[PDB]
Amino acid sequence: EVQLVESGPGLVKPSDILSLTCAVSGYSISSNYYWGWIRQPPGKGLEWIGSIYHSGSTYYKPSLESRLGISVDTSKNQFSLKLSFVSAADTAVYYCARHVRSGYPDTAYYFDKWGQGTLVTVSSASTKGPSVFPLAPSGTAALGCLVKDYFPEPVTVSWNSGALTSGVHTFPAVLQSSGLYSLSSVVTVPSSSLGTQTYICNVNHKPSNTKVDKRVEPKS
Amino acid sequence: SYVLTQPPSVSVAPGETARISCGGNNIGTKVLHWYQQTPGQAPVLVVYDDSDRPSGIPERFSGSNSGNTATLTISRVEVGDEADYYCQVWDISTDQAVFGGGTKLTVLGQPKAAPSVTLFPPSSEELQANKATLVCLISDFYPGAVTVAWKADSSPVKAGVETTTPSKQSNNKYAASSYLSLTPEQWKSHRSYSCQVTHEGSTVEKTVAPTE
Amino acid sequence: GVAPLHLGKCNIAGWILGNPECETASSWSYIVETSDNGTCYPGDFIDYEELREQLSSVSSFERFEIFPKTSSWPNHDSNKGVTAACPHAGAKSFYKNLIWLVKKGNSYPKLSKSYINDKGKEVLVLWGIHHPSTSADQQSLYQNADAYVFVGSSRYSKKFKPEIAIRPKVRDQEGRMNYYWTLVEPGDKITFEATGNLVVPRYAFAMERN
Repeated sequence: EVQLVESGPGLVKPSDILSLTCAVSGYSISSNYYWGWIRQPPGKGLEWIGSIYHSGSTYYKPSLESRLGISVDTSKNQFSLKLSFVSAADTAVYYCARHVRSGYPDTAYYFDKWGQGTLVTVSSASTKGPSVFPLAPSGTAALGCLVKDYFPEPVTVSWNSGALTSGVHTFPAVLQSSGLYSLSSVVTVPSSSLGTQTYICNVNHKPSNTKVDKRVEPKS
Repeated sequence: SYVLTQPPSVSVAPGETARISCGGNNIGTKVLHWYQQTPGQAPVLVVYDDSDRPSGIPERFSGSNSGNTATLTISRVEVGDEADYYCQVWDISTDQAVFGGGTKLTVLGQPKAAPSVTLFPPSSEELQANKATLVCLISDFYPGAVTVAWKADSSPVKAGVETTTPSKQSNNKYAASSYLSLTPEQWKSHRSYSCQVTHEGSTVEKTVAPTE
Repeated sequence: GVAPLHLGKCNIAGWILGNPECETASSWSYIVETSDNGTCYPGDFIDYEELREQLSSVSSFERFEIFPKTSSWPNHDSNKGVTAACPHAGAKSFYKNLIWLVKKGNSYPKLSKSYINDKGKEVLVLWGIHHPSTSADQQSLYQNADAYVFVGSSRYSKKFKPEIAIRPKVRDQEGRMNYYWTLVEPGDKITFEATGNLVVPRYAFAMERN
């Protein structure tokens, strides 16, 4: 019922500032909770970063304290993270989470509600948006979209603007020797409904501002 | 900073009991919380305040902090329980939350499942741009390893191939993909191309050919 | 005329509150003391001095459970009241002779528990008042922001109220606990009333001064 959603750039150059916001819905921050951040580099463990109370009191990880700021905006029901002077060591999926006070006497907090997370890559490499090609069908037929040659991760795919979810399988990306990624998303549909219906693959790659929607029909 | 130590791995047969320990100096003096993370998802709180369960969490999950390693205990393990499990405390002397390094739970005994293979030829749009990619999608297989071989007609091509490692699909099976980059002339000059996926000694093959 | 009471590495406060580090007799002529393991949870011991003089020489001394832990507190959590400030063998603990009451579920209903002196001698009763660091701590522990505590007898009467503030960290604690004590006459009733912040007596001591 309480939901949290992270946003901000997915690509940051070294020495710049990583900025994120968490929008909370369904619950007012101005309430008896702390609100904070935990990150996870790809394939590694969770690392707690810091937290804030609506009054402004903060807790920061000691090793990061010199580079960290956290703020809260109760009027928009959100809070934000700023991590300064970043390097590749700061590449991670960043989660925001509600911090619950332990019922025990001594100060202790645990994290009961979490956002889905957002990836931030810290790199000197330029962004590249993907080229998107349809993967034509042919009872039933599997059809899809090829999302080719982008950087960095991630790319989201939806079908028919989210009207179509069942049977959708968006595959983990391949990282090519070029340093670029590619992925594919496939869905299986009644063959009979290509004459009368419409399947579109929506691809968004935020670091390059790449909104692309592609109709998958069958070749002539 | 305070250090929490977990074993990297625990394996268990279905229906048996898994125990995951979390060591720290005088850990009995701190309260412990535990998180579950399934491939592809945010962590989920399974135990807080050493031994309490959030609403909705199966009674199979319990925690302890007696003796001097704390423990997450999972009774009657189900395949759906495969995940990374993290312990966490709050260090009052330095005002920060600390996580352990995580433990991967594997459930043994799972039956072999052959891969489903879908192979797509290059799109017209891509051919129009003087490029060509064959796309081999491999899903729903267990255990998590395959090898992929490609053929041009009946000959073996190795140049231009990129294949992912397999990763867990949250239904606990695995997925992988393989891409073959060709010139449009190579695509058109052969009768067919095939993607052959070998899994546990068995090969699943799909073939595509230029349309005209 | 009696051997002294040796408190080893403890002082009187830690011994009598039951600091877990502090582990007997029914009589002694004086107390030998050292001043480190006293009140493991930081705060003030009210009229500590009179308690020392009062305990210096005694002829009868029995510890008894004035309020049984498993029977006295149906509407409250009598299990969570432990801390790292008061450790007992690598685990978080608390004074053996007190119970730190804490809300059950998400409500702290009014507490009203009484005891009548049916010992044939003066009974020494101790207790504490907990003072949380933030108003957020006050709610997580006690639910009620207008928490009050009353303790009464024929000779003792006092209402307590929590003072919420950030103290400097002592044994990693920003909150404080104050300790009180009174003597209950042989025919006397002592009543406790609380909407939070009350550290409850568990053991008390039947005695005779010399």
